[PDB]
Amino acid sequence: SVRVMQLTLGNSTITTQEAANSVVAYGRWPEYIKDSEANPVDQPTEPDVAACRFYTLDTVTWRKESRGWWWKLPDALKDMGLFGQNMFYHYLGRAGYTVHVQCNASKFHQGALGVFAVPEMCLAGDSTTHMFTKYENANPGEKGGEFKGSFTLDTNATNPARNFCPVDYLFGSGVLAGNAFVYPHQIINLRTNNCATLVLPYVNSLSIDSMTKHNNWGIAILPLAPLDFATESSTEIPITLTIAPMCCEFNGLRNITVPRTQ
Amino acid sequence: SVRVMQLTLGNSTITTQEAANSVVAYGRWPEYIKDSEANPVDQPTEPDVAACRFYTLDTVTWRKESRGWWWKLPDALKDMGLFGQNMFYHYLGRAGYTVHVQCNASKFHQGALGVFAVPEMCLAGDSTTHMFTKYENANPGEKGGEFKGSFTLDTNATNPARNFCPVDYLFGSGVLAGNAFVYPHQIINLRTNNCATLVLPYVNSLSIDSMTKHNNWGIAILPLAPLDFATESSTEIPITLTIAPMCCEFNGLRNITVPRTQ
Amino acid sequence: GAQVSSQKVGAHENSNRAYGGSTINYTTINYYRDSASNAASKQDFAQDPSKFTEPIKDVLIKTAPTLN
Amino acid sequence: GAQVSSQKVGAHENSNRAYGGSTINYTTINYYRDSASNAASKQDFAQDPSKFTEPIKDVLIKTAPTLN
Amino acid sequence: ANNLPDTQSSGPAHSKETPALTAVETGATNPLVPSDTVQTRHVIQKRTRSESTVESFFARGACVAIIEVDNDSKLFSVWKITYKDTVQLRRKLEFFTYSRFDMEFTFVVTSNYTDANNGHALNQVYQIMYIPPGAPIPGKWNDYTWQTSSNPSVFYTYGAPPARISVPYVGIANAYSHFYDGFAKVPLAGQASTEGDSLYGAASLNDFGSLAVRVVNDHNPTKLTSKIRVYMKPKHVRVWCPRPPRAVPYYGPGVDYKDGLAPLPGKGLTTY
Amino acid sequence: ANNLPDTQSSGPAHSKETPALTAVETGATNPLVPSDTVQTRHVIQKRTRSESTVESFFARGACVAIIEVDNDSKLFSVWKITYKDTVQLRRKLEFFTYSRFDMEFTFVVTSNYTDANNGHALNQVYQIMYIPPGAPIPGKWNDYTWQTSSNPSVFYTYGAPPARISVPYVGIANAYSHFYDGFAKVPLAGQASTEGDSLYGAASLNDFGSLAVRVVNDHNPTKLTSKIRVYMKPKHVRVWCPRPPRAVPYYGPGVDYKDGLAPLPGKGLTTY
Ligand SMILES: COc1ccc(OCc2ccc(COc3c(Cl)cccc3Cl)cc2)c(Cl)c1
Ligand SMILES: COc1ccc(OCc2ccc(COc3c(Cl)cccc3Cl)cc2)c(Cl)c1
Repeated sequence: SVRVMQLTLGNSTITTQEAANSVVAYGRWPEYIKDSEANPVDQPTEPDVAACRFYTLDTVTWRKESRGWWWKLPDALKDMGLFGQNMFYHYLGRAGYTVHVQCNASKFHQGALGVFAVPEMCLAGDSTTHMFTKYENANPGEKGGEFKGSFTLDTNATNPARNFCPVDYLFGSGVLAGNAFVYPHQIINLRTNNCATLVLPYVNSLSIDSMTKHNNWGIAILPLAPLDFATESSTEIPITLTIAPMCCEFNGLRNITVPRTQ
Repeated sequence: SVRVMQLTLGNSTITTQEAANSVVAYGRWPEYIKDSEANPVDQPTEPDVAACRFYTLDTVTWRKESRGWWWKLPDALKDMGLFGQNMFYHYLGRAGYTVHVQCNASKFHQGALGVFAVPEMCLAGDSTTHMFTKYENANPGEKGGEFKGSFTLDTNATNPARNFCPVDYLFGSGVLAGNAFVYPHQIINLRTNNCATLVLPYVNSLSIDSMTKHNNWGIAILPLAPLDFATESSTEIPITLTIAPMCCEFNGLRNITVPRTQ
Repeated sequence: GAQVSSQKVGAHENSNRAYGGSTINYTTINYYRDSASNAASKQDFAQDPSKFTEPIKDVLIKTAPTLN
Repeated sequence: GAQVSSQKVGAHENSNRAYGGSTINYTTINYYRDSASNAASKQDFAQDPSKFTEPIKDVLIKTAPTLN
Repeated sequence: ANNLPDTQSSGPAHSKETPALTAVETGATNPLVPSDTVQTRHVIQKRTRSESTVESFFARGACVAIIEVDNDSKLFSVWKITYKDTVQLRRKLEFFTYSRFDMEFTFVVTSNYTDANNGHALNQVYQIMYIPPGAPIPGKWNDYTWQTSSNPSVFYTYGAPPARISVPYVGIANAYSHFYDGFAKVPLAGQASTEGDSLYGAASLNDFGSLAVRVVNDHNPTKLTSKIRVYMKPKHVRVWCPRPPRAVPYYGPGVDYKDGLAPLPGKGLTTY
Repeated sequence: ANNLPDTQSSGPAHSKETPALTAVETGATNPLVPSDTVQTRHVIQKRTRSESTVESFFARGACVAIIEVDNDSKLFSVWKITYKDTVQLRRKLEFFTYSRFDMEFTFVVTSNYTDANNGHALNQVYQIMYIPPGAPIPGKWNDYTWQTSSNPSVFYTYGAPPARISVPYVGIANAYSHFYDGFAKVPLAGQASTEGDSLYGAASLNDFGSLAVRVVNDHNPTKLTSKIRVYMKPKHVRVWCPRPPRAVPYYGPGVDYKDGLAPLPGKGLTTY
């Protein structure tokens, strides 16, 4: 039925008994580069089962006060097994994804989470200096980031944070959040479903790019209807994020990249 | 399924996700007068969409102590939009109906309502004078009336009430209520359904009659199993009644009728 | 090398020329070798919004229950 | 996409060209896609004034009595 | 750019099909039409979406720059090519993530005497030279760079109809990116913080080069100023991935915001 | 736009057919021709009604507005689009109740020095921007609204032949109404008199929007004034329901009158 599914990729399987169908972004399933759209001339590496499998990133907790969370792809998976290895050993890389967000509660809980997949999800910074966010802050990895309820300008001139300041109702980029529904999405309304499943093809203005310099997709999760339970002002339910890269192919092998951190 | 439905008449639509099928009284769907059964010779008016649509009468509240409610048709709809206008402008009128009773609660509530559609639903009065109920009292309109737990004789000779005294277990007419199941009906048992839907054809010993002098159908709602909740001696759930006239045709147009009131 | 297309006549004159003939056609000829120099033809097509309106994996009917 | 119509010659020159040939025709070609950009053809038709002059239900003959 | 479907007449219903009920959690929009929830009549639809096609939406010349030159270094000016110096065209382009089109540039040139009662000059001729990223940039209004042996130049005579030229799709990618979630450099472990640092959301330091404008006539002591307003129109348009439009004021070339963060007015929940 | 019928010869009569007698009470006009009441000869008719066709009657550019701008807020002006600012075209259009046509607008631009012996300015360029009802109206002769990324603009260089553009049938109804016997609002029972009140015979508060005109050049202290005379010609014309023409002077946008109520002169009943 629309509600029961099983996803198998490599050596990993995911089962769900409360789905609300699955979304295939823009109606496009991920695919490899065709010869007619090929650019780099060298033989690509395609790890296949070693990289195209389900990786579970860290679990976040939803509370009445949560504003939202965000992650960047392939960034969030840079340290994930052999996918991360191939990402850093190659100059160029390409991949699609199957994003599976998990969140179960009970029949006496309420709340709705909007799960959006955004191509080129550029976020707003914290200073008066334009495009000032530094690489280390823009790429948090598997832990991702969070949305805020208001904009707060960083004034420390001696030691600028050079970080993002994504305000939730402004979708972290100066647009109204209610219009974010034009992007592939699903809603995890506690009275209806457990999860949200989105299949994302590779989207870019090029056939292949640098995975370290460029993040193709952004995953934004916003509480559309806040978490509430029985009468417990105190309520916490975890949100686990499991993502699997698809049709990975890398070009331009050399020595490994070791990016600067923190 | 037997449980999900959508009814569309004119510019009004009703949806339900917890139905228990629908009853078509005597297996007859409402229809217009055929030439072989026609009586008045003048061209009829058939308002169609302007009169044949869903009209929501006033909501009543069910409590542990409720004895029951009743309405008369076309009486309850006499002030409803263009249906009421056509009713009063014409000497003769005919119509069928789609009665949709609404009552939702929760999985921890109990109670069962018997919804009966009675042709020629004559009710008992309050005095020793036979057939003494006056026109104004017999025709309450959209607010309808209520059943009582016992018979109480009106003794004020100076100012007789000239009203009905419908005792519930006597079905308001001197017959046992348990036998009222011989009339088209449905039961709204809180653990099973939200509503009751009955399609009533025009029933009478004539093809067309005076809608102001005569009420063709009566709607009786009796609590078969009283309302009860968790441990709240205090419980109230509303019962909304939505009715739509069908196949309306009127004959004998003249000046408008303005009946005496109160 | 002339391209002859027909116009979508809005307001019609009290003429038969307003309803037929070359009088409701327009002529075009490209003078430049580079396609960039060309004007816009404006005979543009449409498409199905489904990729945005219903990017669902398992296709569903509006009459039928969405959650099944 | 050229439209070739003939002119209604008023004053005639002492030529045979004033009475025949392409010399009494004029040529037209639309350059714009929108019909609004077009000039007026001016080959406009007429109609019966009856809707104004005789909007009578029961048609009457002038020779015959109007009031009958 | 076509027709809309006709409305078919629809009568009453009493069925198990309920198109009015749905579940938006799936991520889909309910494709209902009037006849699904009310009784409709047959209407022969004659309206079309001819003017809302991606092409017609952009088929307008929008101002992207106002270059100024004072013919008394101001004897010449340089404008770094961009669509972000103005807000109107920028906001329309940003309804999409990627685009691919040709461009038509029209130049409206105006000039005037600064002094109401002083100076005089003969008719001016302007040279608008395109300097592709890499070509030498003029240091003086009359140095060797203005020979344009390879750079495309446009010589405009004051008073003539606005100059106009077409440019093909010149991107180095398969489409123009309106948004680039990345950097041009990756800072490597071990290098000084000064190292490997670049702007967020920036690609090339010099994407499309710039325009160098000057008056070719010998300057007279007279005080004169000229302004070249650049209008650009995307033609032969294709766009990908729609995005919600900009709701708050722009704050630079990025998606940064600062000032008008409260765009919506107050309105009663139960007030019509 | 065609031929007239020939006159057929007609001889004497002595019959029971009397076309001369009629009864105008019916609401009809007696369709007599000369041969009905007199003896006629055969005349081959060569006259035609080519110039009185609805199209030829309106095929002339009529002045509908004179917009003025003083290049020393007058640096720019706004004209609410209408055909009622002038009387000549208005009176011709009002021979009919409804109309449907395309429009051709020609702009004649003139300018001059206010001072006979002072000031000087270089050739002016004008921008005529159409602001459709809803679009932002310019507050300054140089604010962001003049970027016209979507509004249609016309840039005219002084001295060039008059500018000219065509506009399609833009009505929201199936025809333009020259007369509207109604209101835009219905006052409801119970509401304050201030409520539900609107002008008699008025439809939208902003029917067709307006034109914003300005000189693009930087203004010099010199005193200059320019005037843009707008000429409009209905082309591809269709008209419905004839009406008697305006006999007394116009008094506003409505059918209101006040002054020249006695249009006819005196003449003796028996004076030729
Ligand atoms: C996504 O939106 C875009 C993408 C690219 C753009 O600019 C690309 C660009 C590249 C070269 C030239 C050079 O064009 C010119 C030449 Cl050859 C000669 C003279 C004058 C000009 Cl003006 C002009 C624009 C703009 Cl403005 C918007
Ligand atoms: C019944 O008689 C009528 C009906 C409508 C009329 O005006 C309708 C109308 C609507 C838009 C425009 C806008 O036209 C323009 C444009 Cl796009 C660009 C530049 C200049 C102009 Cl000018 C002009 C006129 C007039 Cl004048 C008479």
